[PDB]
Amino acid sequence: PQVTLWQRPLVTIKIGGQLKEALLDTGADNTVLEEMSLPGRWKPKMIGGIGGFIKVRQYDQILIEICGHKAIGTVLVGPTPVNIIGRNLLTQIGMTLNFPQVTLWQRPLVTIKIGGQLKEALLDTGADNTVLEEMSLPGRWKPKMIGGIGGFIKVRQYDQILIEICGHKAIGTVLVGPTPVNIIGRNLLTQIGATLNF
Ligand SMILES: Cc1c(O)cccc1C(=O)N[C@@H](CSc1ccccc1)[C@H](O)CN1C[C@H]2CCCC[C@H]2C[C@H]1C(=O)NC(C)(C)C
Repeated sequence: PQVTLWQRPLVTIKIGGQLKEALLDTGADNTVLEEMSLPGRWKPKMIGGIGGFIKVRQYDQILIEICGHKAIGTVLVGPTPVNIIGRNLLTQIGMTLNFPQVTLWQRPLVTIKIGGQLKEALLDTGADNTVLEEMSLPGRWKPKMIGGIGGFIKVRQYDQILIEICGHKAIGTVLVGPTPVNIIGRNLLTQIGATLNF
């Protein structure tokens, strides 16, 4: 299965005897599931996203069958609004990002050029939008608000912005705000021909 990114990359997963839909998320280090019944021991953990932090129950060595491929690893359970499969499990199912091929044992970071400036950014199949840390951009913007796993942040929305992502040019909407990492989301990933393969 090669997966393009014009829509959210959702898969069916089977975990703890239950069927769920989950988001293949190259932008997430961890795997976080909405509140669900999981058996066994767990440890309290705290995880941050765009917007702040949530408390989660951490379960180790959990079997999960992702789109018909089995993996065992750590699953976090908490107040996430989308089930997300993060890199700790994506690597186990041989997931790659293609546009160069990119494995997922490390964060898929790329160099971008935008508004004359060079930045590092995360290729994030779990993000609908592109969000960049505070930076000087030219032109008008529109007040906007985006939600992450931790809640919401205020961003400035800039439309039809030119970005060169790993030497491929795209034009699209970029959001600017208090994100801790520069995020290249699906609105731009599609333009550089990014696919998810496993
Ligand atoms: C879930 C997770 C981890 O377990 C570990 C590290 C980060 C994250 C995490 O939340 N990553 C996010 C990118 S934002 C980010 C923030 C800090 C570091 C790296 C990425 C996801 O990849 C995308 N993330 C997946 C998903 C998270 C729960 C809320 C609904 C979406 C929201 C979406 C998102 O945030 N979209 C933006 C437009 C705001 C970028």
